[PDB]
Amino acid sequence: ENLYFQGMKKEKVEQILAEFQLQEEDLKKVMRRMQKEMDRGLRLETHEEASVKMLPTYVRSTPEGSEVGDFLSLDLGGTNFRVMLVKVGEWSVKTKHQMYSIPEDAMTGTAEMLFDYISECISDFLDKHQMKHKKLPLGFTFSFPVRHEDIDKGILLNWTKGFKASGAEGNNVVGLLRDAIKRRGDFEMDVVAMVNDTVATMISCYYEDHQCEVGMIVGTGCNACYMEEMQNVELVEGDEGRMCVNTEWGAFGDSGELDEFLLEYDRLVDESSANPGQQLYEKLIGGKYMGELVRLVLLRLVDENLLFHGEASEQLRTRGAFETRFVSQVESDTGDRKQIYNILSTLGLRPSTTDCDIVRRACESVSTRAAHMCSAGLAGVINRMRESRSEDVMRITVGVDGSVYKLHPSFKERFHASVRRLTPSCEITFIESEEGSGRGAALVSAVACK
Ligand SMILES: Cc1ccc(NC(=O)[C@H](CC2CCCC2)n2ccc(C(F)(F)F)cc2=O)nc1
Ligand SMILES: OC[C@H]1O[C@H](O)[C@H](O)[C@@H](O)[C@@H]1O
Ligand code: NA
Repeated sequence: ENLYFQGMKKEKVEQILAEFQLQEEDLKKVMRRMQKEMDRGLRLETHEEASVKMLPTYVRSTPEGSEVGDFLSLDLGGTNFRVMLVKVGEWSVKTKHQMYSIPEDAMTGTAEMLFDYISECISDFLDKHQMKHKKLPLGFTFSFPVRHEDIDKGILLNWTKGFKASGAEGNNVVGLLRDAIKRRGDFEMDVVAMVNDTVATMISCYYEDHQCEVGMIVGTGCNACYMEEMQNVELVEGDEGRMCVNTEWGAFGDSGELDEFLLEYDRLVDESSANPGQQLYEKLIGGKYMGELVRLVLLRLVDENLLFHGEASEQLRTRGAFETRFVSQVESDTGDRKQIYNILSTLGLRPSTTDCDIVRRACESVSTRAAHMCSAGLAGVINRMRESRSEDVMRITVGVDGSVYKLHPSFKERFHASVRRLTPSCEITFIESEEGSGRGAALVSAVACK
């Protein structure tokens, strides 16, 4: 209750939190470095060495012919596994849907276990809606880096976001799925398309706004896709029209590009992750890591005797116990500290009013940096598109999905303002996808099956 000492503690906390600050000049440097890696990823000469893969998706502008009817859309990679029945006409409407929690033994076991579980979920969905005998074209949203040979054929480059199933990396993902369906043998599907989640988001948003040519995810992980000129897509023969490119920007920094900005907290999260040294840019933004970064900031403040009387509870010293959703909930607190108190009390802590305020500042520090780093990536893509299109003023729509962008109380606002400062002569409209994956994957499958 000594207000002079409370102020001195908050001042020391501010000196430590200041490390998270990124000036406009730092963001421009990250943006330019991102653009240099994007150029590298698209070229035949430097693609293999590029950290940002810029993977061709085989999704094109003006696809021509499209089929109508019932489509099954799958989604693996986000939160849980989703199966959706989509009706495509003229339009595209989600008619039926089911989500399945993936057992930990299937995300880190064998690819056979994972794909067997996926096939079991498909069998369950078809029974709940009496359609197992019906052979529908299937579209698969698969949220991982894939080197495509075509819309329905592509190899998994590597798992990300903690996935580790053996026997998948280097294999045709559509083949892994088709093989698992065949081993079960209680239904038949024509797997016609595979798309990244950024791609499915862009397409579902494009359906509502034809100026949408960028898709971005800020959920468990962070990535973006955009419509590139075919002349710039050196990995695909042809120079007419546009093709969607999956940047896989989460791997920016994997070649040392973010070294000067990485803090001790980033090094610890990276070292304890399933993929050390990989997805470094994603680890600064994604919901799989955000809460954990705050947890490590709190432990440093506990160690400096600036928080919780210099004592950390068993829960606070537990990996993953400071959930990303707590970061959003802390920053939603009205000022009375009730929401912050609840989270901290549940974590086995006995927080003071000052402890609550410090935890809020730690959350703001990590989430603001996530918003700012993300903004440099999106600004790099948009600025590159304006330049490639020889546009004086580019008016574009960005379709977005993911829990961090959608649910965090201020990330969106901080992110938009920073993107806008970095994108002179661009008019950017941001739209949130409404059941993004399913509709997007079905529209792609409708074209793919002729
Ligand atoms: C194998 C293959 C190859 C190309 C494609 N391309 C499409 O489906 C494009 C993608 C869009 C074009 C620019 C942004 C993304 N698309 C998607 C939906 C709609 C609509 F909403 F009208 F139904 C119109 C449309 O043209 N799909 C499959
Ligand atoms: O789910 C968001 C993103 O997560 C990881 O970055 C994946 O590598 C990427 O494919 C996906 O788009
Ligand atoms: Na090309």
